[PDB]
Formats: sequence, structure tokens, C-alpha cells
Amino acid sequence: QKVHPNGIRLGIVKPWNATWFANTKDFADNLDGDFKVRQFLTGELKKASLSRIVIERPAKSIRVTIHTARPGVVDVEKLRAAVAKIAGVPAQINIAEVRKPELDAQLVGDSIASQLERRVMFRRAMKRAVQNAMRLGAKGIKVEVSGRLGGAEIARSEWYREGRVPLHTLRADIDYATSSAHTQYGVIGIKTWIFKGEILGGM
Amino acid sequence: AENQYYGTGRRKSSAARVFIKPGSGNIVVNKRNLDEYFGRPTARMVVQQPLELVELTDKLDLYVTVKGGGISGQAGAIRHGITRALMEYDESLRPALRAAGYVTRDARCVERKKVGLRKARRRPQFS
Amino acid sequence: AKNSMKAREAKRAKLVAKFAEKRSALKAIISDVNASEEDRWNAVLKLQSLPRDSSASRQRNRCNQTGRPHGYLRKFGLSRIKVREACMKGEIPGLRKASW
Amino acid sequence: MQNQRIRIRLKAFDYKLIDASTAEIVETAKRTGAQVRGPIPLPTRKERFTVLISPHVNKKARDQYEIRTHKRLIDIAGVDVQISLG
RNA sequence: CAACGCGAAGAACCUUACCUACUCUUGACAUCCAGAGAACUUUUCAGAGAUGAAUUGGUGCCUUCGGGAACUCUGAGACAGGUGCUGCAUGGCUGUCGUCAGCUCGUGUUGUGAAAUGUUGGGUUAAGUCCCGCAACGAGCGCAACCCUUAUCCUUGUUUGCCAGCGAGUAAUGUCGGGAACUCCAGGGAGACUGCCGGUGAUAAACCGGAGGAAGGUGGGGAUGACGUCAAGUCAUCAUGGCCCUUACGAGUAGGGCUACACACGUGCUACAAUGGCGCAUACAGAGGGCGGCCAACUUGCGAAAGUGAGCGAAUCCCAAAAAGUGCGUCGUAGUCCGGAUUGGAGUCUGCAACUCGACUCCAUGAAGUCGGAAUCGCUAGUAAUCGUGGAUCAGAAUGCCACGG
Repeated sequence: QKVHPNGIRLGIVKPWNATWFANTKDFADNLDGDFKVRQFLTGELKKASLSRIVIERPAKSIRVTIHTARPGVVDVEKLRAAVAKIAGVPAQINIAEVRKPELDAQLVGDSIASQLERRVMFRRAMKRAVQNAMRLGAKGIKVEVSGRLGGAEIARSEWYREGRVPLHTLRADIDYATSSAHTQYGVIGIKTWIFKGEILGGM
Repeated sequence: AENQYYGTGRRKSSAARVFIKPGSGNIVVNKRNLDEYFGRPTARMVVQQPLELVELTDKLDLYVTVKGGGISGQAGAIRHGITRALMEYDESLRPALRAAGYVTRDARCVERKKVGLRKARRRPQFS
Repeated sequence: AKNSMKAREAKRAKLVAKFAEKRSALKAIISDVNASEEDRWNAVLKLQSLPRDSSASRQRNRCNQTGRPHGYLRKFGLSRIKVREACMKGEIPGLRKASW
Repeated sequence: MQNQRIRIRLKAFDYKLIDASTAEIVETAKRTGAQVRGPIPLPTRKERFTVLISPHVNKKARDQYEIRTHKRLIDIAGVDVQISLG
């Protein structure tokens, strides 16, 4: 039914997670490289609060940026060396703190995901996130947990929204992220939206 | 340059560069001639229509270069080019040309094909 | 895809880089206008014997993140499904939704 | 004396980054001794990709993406420089 | 409805999930462990092939130097594997109502209560759009706007595009000096707001009309799909709970098959002809793609093409020809100078391979069809209709699909 919030706003208010020019030949290889890098970094930085891996390719190299809540947990030499291997090009790795990590849709969902994997009440997890966000100064937030909720034999979808989340407004700075809590009943999806205020003036 | 009045004129995907000079009805299209460019007469009428109105048919020299589109497109492109050319000459030639629906650039251009549709509007037939 | 269907294509890609020179050369005898008809036949014969999977025709372009055989796009290397999911996440550079 | 101009050809998927880089060059050439005769917009390419949106059927349901490529000529990560001393 | 030119943006092999047959079970694919062998390279026999046994060259890295790696192979059992089942266990994604104007909440009030009110009512609007009323007052998701594109203008720049004024050429060439004008290209701006005038209405909202203006009342088109509905679709893209199979429901190969056909239906294409066919002459596009690619020119061939040979990773070169149109003949209105099926024969091309089962060319063959019952579909304007053109997928294969102009 609904367009991806990051998708529609690419170019308008939402930057790209990959910035490199390639001509068709390279383009598809560069893309597969990036996937391997992301799949690796994500798989290693599971307990490092990872949101967003931005992959530049400055000439014949690969700069990564692990935006993280935990620059401490990030080791970096090994990552740098590992990326450099997969990409097959002299890799850099930069780190960026996610300063307010409970106003980050990716982490917020990852949190709720963890909590639901530890067997927490879905309403409890959902609701705490909403409050933390709206306290830290979210202009709004929605969270929709979908699946077999409390291991129900029928899957349903509950969602809580506080503040505005004006998805049809393109100048709106909405952060979206799907997470998945993998549990004994099945997969449980955690969509999270976080409206951080309309950006007048464009990108 | 001479007393070379210039006006652009667009219609569908055509763009006429129209140069006007004090003259005696010398209408030139892409180094061909008015009738040697466009065949069926409509076109050459359409080109002249604003000349016929201002009443300088054989008091003017037209040096028209036109690109793009088709016959009607180019014809109309030039009409619009001359309209602007004619008002480059006398700035109070406007009401005549304006009220004859010549000054307006006809914005109508081809509507895009659309996913799920055969064309812009035409849908598939249905059971 | 099934893990074997993926495996079949790794092998094919291996087997095409391996024999490219040989195949291409053979083929460039089954052709040469001023070659020998007798040697032409010998080139035909050797190209029957080379591993079939060394034919590049026998490769099916498959999705790099999954292995979907259909729905492919060369520019990216992914199926429609993965191209989209990547684009929306902002992981394909330059590529946004288009209207005109 | 055989001319050796610097036909620079920047290519990018973003027109603002290409514009950052056109300034970078022209500025530098002007901060040395060089006339630029430059930034010359060349037609922007627009690749387009009508992908099916559904995991299964629903053929009329479809997204349409583009990659525009901007190209500037200056005639002295995301930008593709190609200096051509002729 | 919302399956039926749909998944499939392209089934000869491959794909492939199926079938028959030949083959293998720690396995085609993965980690772990131990030991051995660099990897690899010919060249050869058997076999439909998978594989198996023979045949040569090479045997390097990194040095703790019994070592690093890495690859190959075999053995061990943990494990692997499954396009197996469940979409009625799921995630994710999608169709649908429908871009319909709705769907709700807080607080207050009313009611014993389910609930109501707000959201109703008077006008108005594309619109729960706006304005008045009003026990409601506010707010949220939707509407609109913000985005892309298209109309016009300005500014900055000017090649690979331009050629007004320039001089000089060529068989013609923007050809080339030169120009920065113009078309255009692309960055930045300007513009449309019922802003202005008149009338109407409650002085409201707004409505009817006018001026200016490229554009008039949302300018045109696109994107953008509220809460939900259909246990709607998808476990075969992927993911995943459970279930099931594990010398087989896993794995390799060869040949079939998915292209079969008494037939029915859905969607298309081409026709039935003179607003036409046919030959000849001649004109005007947009958009896009291109390196194991697109292929100029030349020669050869009736032709497909083949030689053969540039240029171009592209405003440069190539694809590439627009076609409907116009001009002049001819057919003479019929099964025809309509129509093109089918079939025989001779080929080209791609590919290891075109029998099943490719496209294309040539020669011949010239079926149905003479505008289509009931019924039913699309379309309100650069629309429909018609005309060609490009693209993805792709070795080859487009009447489909996406897109472009006339």
C-alpha cells in the first residue's frame, strides 16, 4: 500500500547510503561489493548499536562509515582489513556517533526487536520507545509491531503513534526502519517511523 | 545586424527561429520556400495568418529556421514565431494578434504513456 | 534459488573463463573463409568435446543477493525485487523513483 | 604550437556535487594562472527502470526509477573526473 | 471484479523446479577436524555425459622455518541440502475499494449504559475544502501544499550542440575561420495568488464573468494510496515457526518436456481494401541504447548476410531508415496489383547444438477473411484513432511490456 519513507525522500530531504559514480560494467560489481560489506559489518556489529553503513568509493578505494551508538565497542583495524579484503581495494573505515540513539528509527526497532526476542510485552517495548523519543524531542513517532504477538496463533498488527508523522509531506524529515524479531512463534516485524520536523529549503 | 526583428515560436516538439526584415513577401523555410517546405496549404495559411491580420503580407521578408516536430508543429511554431516577430516591430500590434489567439504558446504536448495503460489514457480491454 | 542451482552457475562461470581462449579459437576456425574445410571439421570436433558448461550461452544471469533466475537487471546485477529493496534503502547510488 | 587544452569531463549522479567540483576546478585554475572557458553543461543522461513491485504477480503494479547522470565540460566520491590533454 | 500477453524484463541446451535413463551419498553447496597433495597444466582412452583410470609441464608463497597461507583431494561424524508442506502459524512485499474523502483521538459535555457529541446543521469545495452557525474545544492520519515533468521569461556558460551577422570553401556540406546572436543544453532565478476589476452571496466561504498574461482559478501530466476490507496474493525472490525428507522429497549428468491438441475462453496482432494497394519521386521527429558492444565505408550476394574495415564508452561515432505525409503514375473496385495463412524447396545467422522446438532471407505456394449475433470494452484533448521509433530481458528469439514522438 505505502511507499517507503526513505525511498520517496531520496534527493528531497533524505541522503544516500552509497555515493559512487560507476559506469555500467563496474556498477553491478560495486553494488555486490557493498552488499557483502554491509552483510559483514552488520553481522559483526550486532552488539554495537549499528544504524546506517554509508559506503563511498573515493576513486579506487572504499570508505565506510559505521554510524553507531557505540563508537567504543567498534577492532577497527580488523574491520578496515576485512572490508579491504571483500572490496579488494584499500579500505578506510570512519565512525560516527549516533548522539541521541533513541531518536534513530533503526536502533529504536533493533531495541524493540531485542526486547521481543528476550520475551518482553510488545506493548511495553513499543510504548517505552514512543515515550523516550517524544521526550528527546521527536516531533512524532509511530511504531508498528506485526506478527504472532505474545505468540498468538493468529498474527495481528498493533501500532502506537504520538506526535505528527506526516508521511505524504515530502519535506518532512521522517526516519524509517524495519527490524525483525526472530522468535519461537516466527518472525515479528518492527516498522518504526520518526518525524524529526519538516526541512524547509530542500536537501 | 540589419533591421532584423527576431522571434522564437514553439508548438508541440517544434521550435521556429523566425527573422523578419523590411521586404516584399519573401517567406523562406530552412533555405527552402514556404510552399516548397510545407505542401498541403493549411500550413502556409497558418504561417501567414498573423501576417494577413497585421496586413504586412507583402511588406515583410521572413527568414524562418524551424526544427523539431512535424508539419503542423512547424507551421504552428512559425505562426507563433511571427506573432512575436510582429510585436517586436510595432509593440502596439498586440491586441490584434492577442485577440486572434496567436500570442498564446499552445502548451498542449503529447501525454506520456502510463504503466498499466496501452497509451496515456487507453486502457486494456477487460472481461 | 536452491543451493545447487546457485552452485551450477559458479561452476559455469569458472568453466567459461577457463576455456574462453580455446573455444573462441576453435570457433574462429569454424568460420575463417580462407581456412581448410578439413581443418574446419577438426575445429568443429574439438568444440563438441569441450565441457558444455564452458559455453557462455549456458549461463543464466542470476540475482547476486538471492539467486532469482528471472526478473534480472544487468545494470545492478539484482532481480527487480532486490533492485527495489536496495533503491528504497538508498543503497543504489543515483537511483530514485522517477516521474515525468 | 600544438594546443594542449585540458578538456575536463566531470560525470556524477548528483548535480550539486558536480557543481561543487566545477567550482573546485575553475577556482583553482583561477587561483593559479589558467583561463577555464568552462563549466559547459552537457546533456544529462536519464536511465530508467520500470521494475515490477509485487513479489509475485500484479503486473500493472510497477515502480519506475531513474539514474540521471550529469556531465560538465571545463576546457582549461560520486564525481568521475576524466582529464583530456588533447 | 481485483487469474487468464499474469510470476516469466524473453523454456532449443542451459534456464528447469518436471520426465525417462544413467549416476553419488558428510554429499553439488557450508563450517569444523585430521592427514595428504601448491594451485594448475596439458593429452589421452572409455562413456550419452556425469565421472573414472592412465599423461606431461609446474610445484611458487611465507618462514616460528615439524611453520604461515591458500587451493586441490580423501577420511571422520557433528552436520549439509530440499523451488518439499503449511500464505489458515508468519515477516517482508503486493492487489483491491480508490487518490474514494474519509478514519479517529484527547479534553469537556450528555446518557444508568452500549454510546453520543466533536464529524451534525446553513452555504461552499475536487476534497471532513473553506466559511457561518453549534456543548463542544482542540488535535492526529488522510485532502491540499512541499517533489519530478511540461507550458513562458530572465540570468550564468558555450562543446561533442548552435550558425544571425561574418569571410573562405566543397559535388554538397557549419564544411571551416570566426560568432555567442539564435535553436538548444543545464545550473540559478521570475511567473498564477481568485492577486486585480465588475457582478452575486450572509458584509462569509465561495461563485459567475472580465483585464493582464506563455499560462486562470488544482494551468497539463506524474509521483504521493488514510484507518481498514477481502484468514485477498506470494513459504517458488527472499526470510521464517512448525512439519516432513535425509543412500533421498538431497546431489551430478544425458535425452525428452514445459511448444502436446477433439476443443472452449481471455488478451493481442493482421486483414477484409480506393480516406486503399502498388511502383517511383520527395519531406518533417522525439526518445533511447551501445564494448565479448553499436558497427560507418568498401566489395561480394536477388537477399538474409558475408567477407572486410573504420569510428565510438559517446550533444562527437554507431545503431539510424522515421512512418503515416506530399508529388506523379497504375490497379478499377474483386476474393482483386485486397489479404496474408499454409506448405514445398534453397539459404543465412546465433549457438557445442536450431529434429522435437529459433529468428531471418529468397523462390514458389496464395487458405480464412467481403467489416462481424446476442453481448461487450476503451476513451472527454494533444485524449481517442492512426503512424512509425527506441528500450529492458537477451547468445538467438517481442504481435507482449515499458517508453518516444508524427
